[PDB]
Amino acid sequence: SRLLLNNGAKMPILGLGTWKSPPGQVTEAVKVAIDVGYRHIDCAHVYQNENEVGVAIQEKLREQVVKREELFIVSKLWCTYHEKGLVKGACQKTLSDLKLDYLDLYLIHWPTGFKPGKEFFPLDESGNVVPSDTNILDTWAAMEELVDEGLVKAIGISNFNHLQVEMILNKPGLKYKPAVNQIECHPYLTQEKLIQYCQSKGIVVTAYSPLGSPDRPWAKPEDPSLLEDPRIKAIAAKHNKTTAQVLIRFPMQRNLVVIPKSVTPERIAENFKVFDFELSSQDMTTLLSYNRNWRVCALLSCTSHKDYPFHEEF
Ligand SMILES: NC(=O)c1ccc[n+]([C@@H]2O[C@H](COP(=O)([O-])OP(=O)(O)OC[C@H]3O[C@@H](n4cnc5c(N)ncnc54)[C@H](OP(=O)(O)O)[C@@H]3O)[C@@H](O)[C@H]2O)c1
Ligand SMILES: CCCCCC(=O)O
Repeated sequence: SRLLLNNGAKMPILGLGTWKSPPGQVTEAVKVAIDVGYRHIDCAHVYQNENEVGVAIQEKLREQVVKREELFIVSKLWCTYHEKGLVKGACQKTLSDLKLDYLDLYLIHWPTGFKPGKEFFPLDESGNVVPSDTNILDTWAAMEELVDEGLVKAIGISNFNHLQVEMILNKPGLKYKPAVNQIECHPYLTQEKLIQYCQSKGIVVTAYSPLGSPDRPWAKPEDPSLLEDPRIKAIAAKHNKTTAQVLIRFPMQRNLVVIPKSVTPERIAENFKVFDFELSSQDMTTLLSYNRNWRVCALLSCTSHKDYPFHEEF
């Protein structure tokens, strides 16, 4: 039900994702999620909906449905806020929108730093992303002081390859180890190597886009669909479960935290009924063989950035 982090905290294995959840639909989505039993919400400043998520969290807290210590709220530091003096400000903005006084986990969204400004993806006269000269080590030192100031209980990373995680772990004077590395993971991108590396170092892995993210704005009609994969449909039918329930249970049995996104009440409910069954070792090994190394989030606009994470094997 919950995984132990290196800071002593317990992180709920199942969480509700909020990327692409419209401002006018997410408040109700989070309210239903909390009613259904979700105790973990994944957020980010760049999703442009934290205020509305915060409205839901505030209502359930006032209603006595849950107490703050029961919830595990996660947010992420965007690329345009990597410089030393901007990290605290970004964290505080997220805290005010969510209407909380601390986050359970704060992640560096991407290892790539962009030029500070109002645009999430700053462009030059040529049209490409403008990089910041900041590095991963300096941004990490700024995240560490957020822990020292009481703004966040744990800090982590997202979309960091193994060498980038290595840099943080080998940093002179390292005070706090990354608690979590949130990466893309599903049957078409199994990440066996990165997952084995992180887990050996005591870093919890959170699998995002577990259903293949069928609502990504860059979707194409010829792209493979996990939910419609006949091979996965067969495993689901063998268990009297839906394909989504199988795709959510899959990472859980690999000791990964999973965060499926949904704004639909019946689906939020369906995605929760994943604790009452088990996939056999055969089902697990079969699902792992479906790997194609297909990424939903490849951050293609930053392929030339000095800290682009996907050039290395893992
Ligand atoms: N750290 C990062 O860089 C990063 C990147 C990507 C995602 N994430 C996080 O991961 C979360 C989940 O990933 P994601 O949003 O990419 O997509 P996902 O969870 O893989 O898929 C979401 C899509 O699947 C649909 N869906 C949900 N449950 C379903 C069900 N039971 N049956 C059929 N369809 C279902 C949703 O539809 P409805 O909503 O219409 O129900 C939505 O269209 C994100 O919201 C975000 O919080 C993090
Ligand atoms: C700018 C849109 C960012 C959403 C994909 C992510 O979570 O990184």
